[PDB]
Amino acid sequence: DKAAVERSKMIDRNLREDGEKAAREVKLLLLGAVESGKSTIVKQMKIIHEAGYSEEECKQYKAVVYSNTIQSIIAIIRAMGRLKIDFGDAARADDARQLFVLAGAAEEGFMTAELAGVIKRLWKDSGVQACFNRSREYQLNDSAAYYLNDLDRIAQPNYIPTQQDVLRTRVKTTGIVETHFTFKDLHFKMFDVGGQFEGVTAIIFCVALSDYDLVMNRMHESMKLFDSICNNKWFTDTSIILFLNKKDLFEEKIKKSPLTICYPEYAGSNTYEEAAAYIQCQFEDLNKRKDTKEIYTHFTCATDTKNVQFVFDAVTDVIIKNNLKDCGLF
Ligand SMILES: Nc1nc2c(ncn2[C@@H]2O[C@H](COP(=O)(O)OP(=O)(O)O)[C@@H](O)[C@H]2O)c(=O)[nH]1
Repeated sequence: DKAAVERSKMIDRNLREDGEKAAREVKLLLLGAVESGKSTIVKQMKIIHEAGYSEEECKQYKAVVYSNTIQSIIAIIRAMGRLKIDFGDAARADDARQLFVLAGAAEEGFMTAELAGVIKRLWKDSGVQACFNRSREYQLNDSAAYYLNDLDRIAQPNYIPTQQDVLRTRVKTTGIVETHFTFKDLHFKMFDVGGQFEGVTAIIFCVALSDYDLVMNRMHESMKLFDSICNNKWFTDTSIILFLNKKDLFEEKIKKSPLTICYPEYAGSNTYEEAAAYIQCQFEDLNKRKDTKEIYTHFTCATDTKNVQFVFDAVTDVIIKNNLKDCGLF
């Protein structure tokens, strides 16, 4: 392989007594709007380049999974009111109340066969499904459907959250979060600064593809942010990687939502292929120094480990082929 040969022409470890034991380092900054997938990418590095999440670890996320599910159903139910949606069967109107009774009596996330029932019956309702399917009209968790459909398993008294349950969680992050992991004998120091560094090695910029029909426009606020980044002088010598994330939700959304909601001038077919290609182009086009700087775009499903591993392996080769010389030995 070419990246292997590239690595091989370095002579800097020879300048260190025990240089063959030295640590080559890669400072990687993770950027993107809130909920673009940054924290999930961080968890996937744990999962892929470390042990991941142990049973004991996953167990710590149970109330978060419960918290997420609860918030998800309450958001849909509360939406029905503002959107004026009727329950498919008006018996549900009594469970809706029960949801607020059970939720309104706890400080923390929980699950009971009782609550499980109320939520199952509500989720199964046509009117609720009608509200759910109109989610671009209100604030709703991305994993809402994921959890809601697996209620039975999640509800089980002796339920243990899977790694995926852990990756699907929405957790309030505050501050920079730094993760260290080794991949290909490269010691990465990964920094997630939150959607809210003059010489970083590479930058992975996350974009939630599914935010397109969310109705300044969401997609455009991310475009505005990516413009600032890839064009910033500090990042001139930094590998700019673009993760057009949530391709799974976008694949299912573009089916019934037109890209024109986001890009009014879009005239291509409303297909996953053309619509996604358009978005990439829209972003890579913000690059001023095209002659000089290249943007590395990858369509990702951050909650899909295989995809993230595949994509990260690719991302990593680009760093070796393009930035190793700027990478220090410690
Ligand atoms: N379906 C799907 N959900 C995703 C994807 N990436 C992240 N998520 C979910 O989006 C939510 C917010 O992502 P998170 O990593 O917390 O975003 P951050 O605010 O950028 O850190 C969580 O529920 C994640 O599990 C993706 O590609 N597909």
